Amino acid sequence: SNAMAESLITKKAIAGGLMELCQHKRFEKISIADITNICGLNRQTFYYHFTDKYDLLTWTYENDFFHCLADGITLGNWDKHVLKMLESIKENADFYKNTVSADASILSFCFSKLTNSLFMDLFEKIDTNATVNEADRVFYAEFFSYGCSGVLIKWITRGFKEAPETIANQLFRLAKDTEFLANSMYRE
Amino acid sequence: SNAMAESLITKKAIAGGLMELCQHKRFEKISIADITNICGLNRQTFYYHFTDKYDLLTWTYENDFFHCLADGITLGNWDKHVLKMLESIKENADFYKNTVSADASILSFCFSKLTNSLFMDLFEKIDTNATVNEADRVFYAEFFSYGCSGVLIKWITRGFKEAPETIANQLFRLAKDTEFLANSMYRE
Repeated sequence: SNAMAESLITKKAIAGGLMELCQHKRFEKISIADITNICGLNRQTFYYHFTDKYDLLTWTYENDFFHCLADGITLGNWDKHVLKMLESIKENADFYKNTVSADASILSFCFSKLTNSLFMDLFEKIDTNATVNEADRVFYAEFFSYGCSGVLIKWITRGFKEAPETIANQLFRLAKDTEFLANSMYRE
Repeated sequence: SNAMAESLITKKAIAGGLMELCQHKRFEKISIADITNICGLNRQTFYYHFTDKYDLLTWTYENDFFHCLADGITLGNWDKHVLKMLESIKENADFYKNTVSADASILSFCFSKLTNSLFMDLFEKIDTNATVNEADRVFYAEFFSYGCSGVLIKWITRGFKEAPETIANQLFRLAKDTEFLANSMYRE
């Protein structure tokens, strides 16, 4: 049969292959054949799971430990989950620095979606009074999401210079500052 | 001789060729041969001016009417120059929507550099008292730059739905809000 070849296990092995190749080879130069070769699979197996290497990369980001951790973020585990999330990206420094340098828009889009939702969910915990209309919640959630991605991409692009805890505090600062803006529109 | 082939005129004609092709063909599918063909030039002429099509695209953004307008932005012409800048991008909707959809990180990087500098220059006009240290000026200039790019890329990606004047007001809002944050760090 084709049970194992069509399994989630194989699909995860393919993402793992990509991450391994990115340690020796620029993402732009990576081909499907390279991926199936290092994974010990055939081409038909690859195209069962993914349409192309950008679909695979998108899936890899979405199913990475950073993203799994981020979905379950509450206010109670925020400090711990964000820090853990950044450390996980750094543990895979080569893969991230490679793929982001090739096309940062893919990770940026993914991380912005997540931080946007995070902030909209946050409004619902702290604004039961609906003092902030939907237009302004959306505006500031997006602003927050742009900042989070800007900080993340920059950190990765420049080679993970700052400590993860330092980046974690910057992301919090953006959260603290955005909430403050969202509740200070009629300041004048 | 090769005077005209090596001129700024030819270089501008090449960027113009790219923008024309982007109206009929996805940027990913555009090759050098397509560019030299529509420009009526040869390959050796292209590589005199550019290393590749991404170098050309980067140059095209940098030398576009939006960027020329933006360099000369003061506070006195801000309202007028920003609006004009956005209208110019919309006048070239097909080219921008095409290339940004292919790789938004190129335009994002370009526009973030510009808005960052704009904001740092702004600090020098309004903070002679140096109440804001360099670390915090940089932090908020970057935050501002991330927002400006996020707004621009989104507007382009979604097909230029909002009026240019509406986007112009959002960018101003980000400027007004960032300055306010930069002067409200010890709020508690």
